[PDB]
Amino acid sequence: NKSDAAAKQIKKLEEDFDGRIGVFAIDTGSGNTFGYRSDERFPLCSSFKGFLAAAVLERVQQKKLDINQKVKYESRDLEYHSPITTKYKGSGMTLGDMASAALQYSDNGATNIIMERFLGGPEGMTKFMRSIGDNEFRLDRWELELNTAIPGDKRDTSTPKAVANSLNKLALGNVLNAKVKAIYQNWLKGNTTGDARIRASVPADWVVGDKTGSCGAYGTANDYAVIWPKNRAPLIVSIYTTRKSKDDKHSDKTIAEASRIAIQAID
Repeated sequence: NKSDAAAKQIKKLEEDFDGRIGVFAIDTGSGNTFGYRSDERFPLCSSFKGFLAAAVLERVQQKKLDINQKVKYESRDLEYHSPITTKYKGSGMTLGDMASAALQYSDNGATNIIMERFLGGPEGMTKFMRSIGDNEFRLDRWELELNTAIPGDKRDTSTPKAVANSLNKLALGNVLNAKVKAIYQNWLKGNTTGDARIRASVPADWVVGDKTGSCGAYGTANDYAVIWPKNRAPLIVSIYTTRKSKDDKHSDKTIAEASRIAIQAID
């Protein structure tokens, strides 16, 4: 019953707005999962930046990097949408502050700088994900070219399942030690771009950490989250969407509703 009904609901929703919805949800308390198109590919957009922040924290933990080291970029021509890096250009930022800016504000300067100097580019980022056992995730391009969201293109994509599994590994599992994992969680809980998506789908009193992404083409947008309900084990939700036409705008309310439906399916 419950799982097929949830499918019928998402199907109608994707048809309502003439596009495609991918979902994967996990209740870590029971192990119960729900998936819809969960093995199909969707553009990552900025959502990868939440994994990039984890790859940084892993380097810190392995002692290859220090969370407080100054990263200077006084001479750099910063990408579009660098709200945070542009204000510290004159003085630099710590690696930690930069990594969290990439996450919480989706800062492209933070992102490109980190990948060029610490993470070995898109192939390095992809390699990081393989190291935690994620085979689907691929980053091929840098900000902002990875945003084209061209129908049929596999570059810069993953699957809802793959993303959920990974976020679980990174946020709730054992890739990061107790201390570094807590930092990562705080970064996620501090995300500023997510209020109309998964967070909109659950009580205001529940604690949520997320990373959104919005390509700004082909109505492509997404969100992933760890949710701590009051007095319950955490949930993991992963919502990815595309639309038919280049000029379609993304739909926050669809994401929110997909999340509403998924959370119930695993209940």
